[PDB]
Amino acid sequence: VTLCSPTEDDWPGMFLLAAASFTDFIGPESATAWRTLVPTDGAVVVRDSEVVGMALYMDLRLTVPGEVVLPTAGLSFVAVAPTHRRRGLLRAMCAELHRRIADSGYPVAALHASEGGIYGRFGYGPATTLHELTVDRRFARFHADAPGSSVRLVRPTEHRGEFEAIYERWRQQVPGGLLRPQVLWDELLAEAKAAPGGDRESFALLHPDGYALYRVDRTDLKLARVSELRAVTADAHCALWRALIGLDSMERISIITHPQDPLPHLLTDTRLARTTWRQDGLWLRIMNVPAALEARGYAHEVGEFSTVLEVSDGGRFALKIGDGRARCTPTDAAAEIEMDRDVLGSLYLGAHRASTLAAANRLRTKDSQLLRRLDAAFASDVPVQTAFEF
Amino acid sequence: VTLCSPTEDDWPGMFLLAAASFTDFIGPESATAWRTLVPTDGAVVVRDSEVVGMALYMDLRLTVPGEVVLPTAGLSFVAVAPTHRRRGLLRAMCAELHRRIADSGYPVAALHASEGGIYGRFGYGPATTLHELTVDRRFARFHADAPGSSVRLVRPTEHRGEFEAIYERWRQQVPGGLLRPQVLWDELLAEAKAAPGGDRESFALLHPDGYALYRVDRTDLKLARVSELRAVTADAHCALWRALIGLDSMERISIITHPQDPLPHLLTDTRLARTTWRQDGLWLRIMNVPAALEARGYAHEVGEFSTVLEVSDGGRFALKIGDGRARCTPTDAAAEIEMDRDVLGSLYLGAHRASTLAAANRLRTKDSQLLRRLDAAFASDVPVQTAFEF
Amino acid sequence: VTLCSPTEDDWPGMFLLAAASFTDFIGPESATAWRTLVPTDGAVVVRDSEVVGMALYMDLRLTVPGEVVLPTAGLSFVAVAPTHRRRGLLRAMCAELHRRIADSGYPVAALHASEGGIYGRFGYGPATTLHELTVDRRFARFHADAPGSSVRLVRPTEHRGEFEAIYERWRQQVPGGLLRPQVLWDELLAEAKAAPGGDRESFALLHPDGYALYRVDRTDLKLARVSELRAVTADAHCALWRALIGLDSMERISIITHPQDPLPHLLTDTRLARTTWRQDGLWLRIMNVPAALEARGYAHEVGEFSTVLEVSDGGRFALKIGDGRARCTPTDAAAEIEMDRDVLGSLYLGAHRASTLAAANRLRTKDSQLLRRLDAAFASDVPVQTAFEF
Amino acid sequence: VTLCSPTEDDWPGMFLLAAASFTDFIGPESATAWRTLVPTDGAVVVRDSEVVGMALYMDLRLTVPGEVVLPTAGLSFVAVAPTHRRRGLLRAMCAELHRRIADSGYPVAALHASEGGIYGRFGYGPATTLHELTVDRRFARFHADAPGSSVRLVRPTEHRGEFEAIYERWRQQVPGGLLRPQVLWDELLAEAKAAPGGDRESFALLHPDGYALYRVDRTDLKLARVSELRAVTADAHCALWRALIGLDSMERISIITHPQDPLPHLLTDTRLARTTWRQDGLWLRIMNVPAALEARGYAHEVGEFSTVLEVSDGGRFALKIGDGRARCTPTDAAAEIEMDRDVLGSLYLGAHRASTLAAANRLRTKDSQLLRRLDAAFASDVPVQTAFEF
Amino acid sequence: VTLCSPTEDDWPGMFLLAAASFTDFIGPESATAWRTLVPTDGAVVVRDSEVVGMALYMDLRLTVPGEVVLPTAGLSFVAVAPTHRRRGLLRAMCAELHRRIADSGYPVAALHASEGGIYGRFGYGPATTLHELTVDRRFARFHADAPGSSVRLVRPTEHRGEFEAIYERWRQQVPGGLLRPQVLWDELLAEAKAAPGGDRESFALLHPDGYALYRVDRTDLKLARVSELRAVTADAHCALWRALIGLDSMERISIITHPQDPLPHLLTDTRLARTTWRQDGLWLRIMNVPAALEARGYAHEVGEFSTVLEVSDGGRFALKIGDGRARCTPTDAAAEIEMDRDVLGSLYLGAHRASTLAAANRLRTKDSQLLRRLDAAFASDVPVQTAFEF
Ligand SMILES: Fc1cccc(N/N=C/c2ccc(Cl)cc2)c1
Ligand SMILES: Fc1cccc(N/N=C/c2ccc(Cl)cc2)c1
Ligand SMILES: Fc1cccc(N/N=C/c2ccc(Cl)cc2)c1
Ligand SMILES: Fc1cccc(N/N=C/c2ccc(Cl)cc2)c1
Ligand SMILES: Fc1cccc(N/N=C/c2ccc(Cl)cc2)c1
Repeated sequence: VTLCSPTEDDWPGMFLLAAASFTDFIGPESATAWRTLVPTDGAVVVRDSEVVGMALYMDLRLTVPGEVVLPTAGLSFVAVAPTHRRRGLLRAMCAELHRRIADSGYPVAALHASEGGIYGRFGYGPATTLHELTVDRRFARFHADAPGSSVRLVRPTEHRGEFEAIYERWRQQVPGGLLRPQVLWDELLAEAKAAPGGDRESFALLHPDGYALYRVDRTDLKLARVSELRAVTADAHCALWRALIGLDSMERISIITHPQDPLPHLLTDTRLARTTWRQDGLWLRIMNVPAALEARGYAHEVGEFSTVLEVSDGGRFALKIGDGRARCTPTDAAAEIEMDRDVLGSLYLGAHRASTLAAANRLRTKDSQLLRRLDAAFASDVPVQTAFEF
Repeated sequence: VTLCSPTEDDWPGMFLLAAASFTDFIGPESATAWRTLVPTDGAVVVRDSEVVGMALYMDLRLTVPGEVVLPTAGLSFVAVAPTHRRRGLLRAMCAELHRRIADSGYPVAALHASEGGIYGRFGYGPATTLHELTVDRRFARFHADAPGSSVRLVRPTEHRGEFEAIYERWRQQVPGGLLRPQVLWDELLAEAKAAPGGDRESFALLHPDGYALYRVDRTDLKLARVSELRAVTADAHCALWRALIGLDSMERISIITHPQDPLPHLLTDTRLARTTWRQDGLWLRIMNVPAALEARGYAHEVGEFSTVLEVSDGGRFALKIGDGRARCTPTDAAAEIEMDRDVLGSLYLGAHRASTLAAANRLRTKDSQLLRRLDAAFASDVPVQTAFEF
Repeated sequence: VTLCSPTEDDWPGMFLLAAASFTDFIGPESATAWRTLVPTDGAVVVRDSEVVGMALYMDLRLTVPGEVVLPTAGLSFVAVAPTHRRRGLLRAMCAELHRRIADSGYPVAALHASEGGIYGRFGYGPATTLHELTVDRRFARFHADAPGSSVRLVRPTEHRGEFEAIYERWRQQVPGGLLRPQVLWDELLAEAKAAPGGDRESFALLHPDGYALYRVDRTDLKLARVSELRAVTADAHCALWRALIGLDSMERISIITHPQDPLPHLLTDTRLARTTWRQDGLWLRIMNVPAALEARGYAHEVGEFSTVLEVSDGGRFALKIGDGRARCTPTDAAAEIEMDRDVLGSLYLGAHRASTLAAANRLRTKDSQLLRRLDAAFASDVPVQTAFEF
Repeated sequence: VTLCSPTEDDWPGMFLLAAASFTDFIGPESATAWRTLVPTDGAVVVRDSEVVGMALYMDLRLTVPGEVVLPTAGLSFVAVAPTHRRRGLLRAMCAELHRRIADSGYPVAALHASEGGIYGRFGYGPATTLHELTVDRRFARFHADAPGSSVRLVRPTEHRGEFEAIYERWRQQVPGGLLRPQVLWDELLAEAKAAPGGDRESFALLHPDGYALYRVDRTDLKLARVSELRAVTADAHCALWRALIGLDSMERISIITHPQDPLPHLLTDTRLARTTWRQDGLWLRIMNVPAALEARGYAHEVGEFSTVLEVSDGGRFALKIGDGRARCTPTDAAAEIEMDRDVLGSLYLGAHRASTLAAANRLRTKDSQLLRRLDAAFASDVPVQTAFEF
Repeated sequence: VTLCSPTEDDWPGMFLLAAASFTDFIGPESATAWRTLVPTDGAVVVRDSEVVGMALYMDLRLTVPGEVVLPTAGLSFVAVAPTHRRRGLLRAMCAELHRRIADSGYPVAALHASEGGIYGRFGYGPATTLHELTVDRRFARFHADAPGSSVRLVRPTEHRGEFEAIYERWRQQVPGGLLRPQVLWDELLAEAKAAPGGDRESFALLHPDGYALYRVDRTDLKLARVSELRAVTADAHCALWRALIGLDSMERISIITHPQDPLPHLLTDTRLARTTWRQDGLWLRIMNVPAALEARGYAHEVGEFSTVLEVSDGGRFALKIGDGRARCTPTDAAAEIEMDRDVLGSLYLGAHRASTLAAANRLRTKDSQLLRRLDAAFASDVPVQTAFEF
């Protein structure tokens, strides 16, 4: 077995392994669109002859707290043949790509995890939380205090520009926001079309400062699934939910959102917005600890403090945080905080509290005051969301 | 119809309405135990003759942030006869009890809500969050970093003192903690016994600094239900979960816990701790805004700030927060923050962020800096939990 | 094998066959109560030694159209041992009991059928229709036109006399009404008590002119099952349904009622009263055609007409109907209407239209005018209901 | 918002609202076929610009008791945008169409209801009853008395003329019968073809005097669904059911039929024809009370009687019924019967008994004899059925 | 009704009856491929005009114990119109085909049974056993002793020759093996392609001495269905299962195999290979008892013995078995063993033990030693499998 950058002659074998490995395989045509986001030397294959291993990264732009956009290496299309399990092919491919990603100058790498138990050992920590809400809309009444017709029912393919403009503003402002390039808008509006023996037609609700794409479930005809809701203002978010609660032929609206979604609070009965499902969203590997920690903004509310952070096999740093900025410098001084790289990725967008990871002993300190200060500093003012799966 | 304090001759009619209104009716004997927690003039009945309305409060002790214990009026046994719906009996009973609770000097009232849509209009806001985790324990492996035999499998009825001592420490420290009096320990250890055609026998796992009570589900014989886990140290919490993952005849362990429960982080696969259910726990009505706001501790990390808070039909106050303390004084100055009483109850233990209620417009301010400061000040260092249903 | 009246020494063997044959076996004690309704020579057993066959009838009083009460032989406790199937024991027992019932002077016999395919060949026709309604009471609003507190939530065991008085009036007026004797009231109010690992406690709703007994389902705790609703006036029927829709802790009320139950029409949305189940109720065998046909009242609206009815192996009769009365005399004149005895039982209480049985060719005539006249004459002004299972 | 007759430029916006409002949207092509049944000025739209409201009626021919065919306005394609709920758009569209329908000279309007709670307030009463029977055909044996090869298994597209001739006879004779025009036969035989990832191929059973179209369920491969069975004679109805019980690879045959369907009576076990579902079918609004009441035949069996009927905000009439005919004349005399327009629609085809609506107080009289006379007069000799959904 | 060989003008009517009779109808095109396996005079139709009955046989080659290949008449496409049940059409068609099959010189006929109760009376006995195993592959670990990359994940359409070569070796050696002709390979690799709204794409696992075709289930996306696994060596069978347990995105692998499949024994936990389903596979009718009994090999382990076998209405034979060969000669001597033809078919491939059929009295002897000798002689060294459905 040998690991190397694939040739144009290797892609047919990679599409075969993809088809066999991913039930949601977008297909060779759709796969060729995403491929435009893979840089030269962004892919590795293992050959036995035939492709038994593959992995690649895409050039992404990720918004982190303080509205800072980081170049981000998005790992995807990671697959080992069922014939070559337990031969260390994933370890070899991840090591080679991480070397390339580091050398290329990416401060962070990211992925969506097929299973929860794989990526921790390679330094990835779950950094966003997906939260399905199901609304029994038959009972939903808006609170007297709820804002709000500004919303239009439209065909998605006829309003691409308005969606792109809204999404662009949304992402420049929401931790977890990813730049969505033209090819991914092409793929999005193609999935909006009804499929024979497949998904039903998608509709859009369009506000000047928000949109929702939804479709009726293929099997449950009383369930509407919101595939995407992007609102830049509270007014837009409320107006869009008023329109969705107005789908009078539906019993239930389901959406995959984030834990801080205000929808429950718009209703007289908060319990009507049931949390039916929760899962890790985006995973982060901090490739360069000082660059990552210096790049993001921190809470202005916490006062200036200094400490020494050790990342296991990742460096030891003098960390000074004040005025919502951090300085992270090399030091041999005694560490006051110790954690694995994955734990740092989990703190980085503010989705997990340092005191919660401390309680599990994923994060060790002898100063409870230092823990409270970390919790407060790494908190995100704007709640962290999940842009789109890759 | 007339509203008045019940006589000993009214309780038989109240037990009848209870039996008809609550499927989980503890029964007259168990009801007589809880009754020892109802003060003189703690109960109202509506008579037509027969009892068609009832409501009472219990004398409770609730822990709020900064380990402060407030006398708390716990509303319970609230029932209107199915024959007397839509006649304003709940409004009349709640008004009479609130008058008594206020006059008696309780700064806060609390309840568990049979439905999510009733209690908001009477000034109650959901203040804690219940979070069911289900662990597929067949796959659960502890992380290298997880602490840890210190734990003993014991019969609950033979270790009441150790449970009472652990629970007492736990509650003096956890926002949401309630003093559990002797009669409620009597009722707890009676529900620990197996019932003919009912619940199976309960076992306990006992650590010096923690316990878990669990029982196999009556129908699903591969499901263990943890009725209660109280751990005062992280070591205890980990040691108890090691023992529960050691129930090798079970497929699944389920527990009703809080959103900050560190269990997911103790495992190599965080996803094995699935969130199967989420709901409002304790509801709070702030009876006296200045007394409540001055009583709790605030985050030391936020710097001193001053604002003017208006509660709708509940006063306007000069609110100064610094050194983790608040001063709340009467003022006629322009309000910078406005909200209904229920919203204040929802912020009070730190389970809901002011910026999330602001996004739903349940909380109005024109200062984004003031919002960030409120979020940070009302945050609880120790995560808010739910002691026990009443 | 021999067929004979059982001895007191045969009843232990009959209780064994009962226990093995009927999963709902009331038990020997409850069986001894019903036994007080079996006349001397009301029972047959088949012995091989051991009881392998049994059948009995009870002395009942059945209300038929025109508020006429007929002495009725109620067949019950009919069982053949699983060891003696396909040996003609049911045919032999039914023949012997029918001989006794005829000789004793009963104009009609009745039963509830364990299966739909057995009793037709012995001359029994399904004569009432059970109709389960399930109400999603969360959506139920009463119509502006609906009548209507007159209703009290009460303990069943404390209001036996009021229930007995209401039921007695109800039955003297409703085709299908049965006299309920004291022993069956004893058994009814014993099933009202909660059972360990069994049914939950029963409540009653009591109006001067109606009652409902209901209990929450043992498994579905959001379902209330109405075991019995007897209303003598429309006001009572509406008032009782207002109270049942007021069970605010329930999602669904289910009742076994009749097809003409006005409940759907009391609601703004008739569709909320879903028909979840339909089945044959009481079966009738007309033992004496002339006595049965002369005993019941007929519709005053149909004008006087005469015809010749032949029952297959049951006689031929000159049938004259006018002024809501019939004269049925022996004749050898050509038959204008022909049908089997079971078909007559199915027409007798007015639950099945002659034109519907004609369409299936269970009833043969060459006169369409005669068919319309039969339909109209045998119609019941008061809708036919089902009193209680025996 | 403005209400007006749509332009050819408004139909694209109407198809969008249709697609979003009706999951069963036939599609623009199929929608263009039905459109040939909409008269000039048969449609209204509400514009904000974009279509947010629409409603139309089709020119139909409805058979009522006495084989009388009424011109009927069939409301369909009624939709309000989810963005414009609770703005009175349905009330405004229904008022405008009713004005047009009345002025145009239609004595009655009709619809199929998406929900049971909408159309009562606009004067529509449910007038037919859908009744699903499911037969476990493995146990089904025909009764000795059942009639009856006359039936051929055929391809539907090769026998359109025979189906059209049978349906035409059926409808000229069955209350609820609708003329089915050529475009609806085009649409019917297009739904008979198998769809990729959709419905399976349809077969027909053809008798000289009846047909059945059936198809195996897409998911349950042991269930046959009869989409349509039209039989003009009892022989045809029996012969077709013999053939359907002969589908030996099926466990269950399901059909949507009417409550008087004789199928149960053709079997030795009536219980094998289970009622699995019941719902309102066609709804009627009597546009002109005297014209409607004079147009239908009445039962010859009831003797001549006279009364005064008041319809709430719909007139008061001297109503004389005799010789199966009615005369309905204006009067200011005291009303003996009072009811809302919807109630009249529910009585009109004979599916609901006046005494049942009286019991719910939807229909008020102080004469019980008058009630019995109404019940008997409005009864339909031929049972009321449901032709096809529009 | 008349029975005769179909004309080219009868096949359209046969495709109609096929479509109506078989939900799995391959379709006219696929049906035309299989048709190439039907000899001249291999088909009968019954005409009323229209086809109401059909049946045909295909020329097959069946492997029986001792690696002997018998010409085999494979009955298929057997259908009676639902309009012509209970008229003896199946009896008439089976009698005509059996006459032709016998005259043509086939020693055995075979079929797959749509139901278990039809074919016994026509002399067919179930001769193979289908056994579904479902593996929870998340827990599956191979035993230290298990053999074993030799296996390649490949596209089925690119490796037809290798599959054909492996299948050919497999079938020349496995009792139940059928020659698979080119047209059936054409049909197999066409079902390997993904279908719109139908089955997902098929993958293959290819070893020098084995293959598996599998596809993910259309509904359960965590279930892989192995459509076919053919392994000529134990190494191949183990290597293929190692690869299938390596489908890490699946929870469950299901396969239809035989009762002696060694898979359970390859795992440390035999219980992980759950038997979820069992059914009769191939049915045999011995057309010529002496030819069939002399053709197969017998166990060398049993010593030479002689007996007299009577088949009910099928002959009496002197049966001598020794050196794994049988001589079967006509005799009028007293029968020592008696059985129906179907029972012989059930013994013939060694799937059913003579002592088990004796215990049910399907096989009568007064010699227990003779029974043990039959059991041992008819046993198959190589376990009997099921090639493919026809
Ligand atoms: F050839 C390439 C290059 C990059 C990514 C891919 N795969 N596409 C990724 C992806 C992941 C999840 C979804 Cl929902 C949809 C798409 C293929
Ligand atoms: F008479 C009284 C006085 C106070 C409370 C009560 N009811 N008990 C409350 C309660 C609530 C929930 C549970 Cl799980 C268990 C118990 C009855
Ligand atoms: F010994 C006897 C004499 C008469 C009837 C019986 N059985 N009781 C009948 C019965 C039938 C149905 C129900 Cl729900 C409840 C009870 C036993
Ligand atoms: F443009 C128009 C004009 C008239 C009716 C329609 N919609 N078609 C009605 C309809 C209703 C139910 C079914 Cl199953 C099938 C079809 C569209
Ligand atoms: F015209 C003919 C001639 C012979 C057989 C057939 N039918 N094909 C048989 C068959 C049986 C089962 C399956 Cl899975 C697949 C196919 C049609």
